[PDB]
Amino acid sequence: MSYARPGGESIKDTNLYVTNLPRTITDDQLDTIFGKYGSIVQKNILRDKLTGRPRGVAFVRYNKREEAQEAISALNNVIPEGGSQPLSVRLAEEHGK
Repeated sequence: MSYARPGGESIKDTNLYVTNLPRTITDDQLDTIFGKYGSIVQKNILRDKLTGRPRGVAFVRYNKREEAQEAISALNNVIPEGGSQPLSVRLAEEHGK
């Protein structure tokens, strides 16, 4: 059915769309939660209350396909067990760092 998504390759373009992510943290904060796999070439947040385009979801960075895999586990739920709403990690089908 589906065996992992992102693959592997020097910093190219493999960011992942994190779904379900309230603004309880800061964009620069998601960096501290990572600081272990890659150097996250980005980190943003997208809301859908005045455009109707997205669906309450942020966008984590993971250029190197391999690094994106990290976000899969490492970023999956980028909050210490205690709510904070986790993010659904997965390489989106758009490619754009």
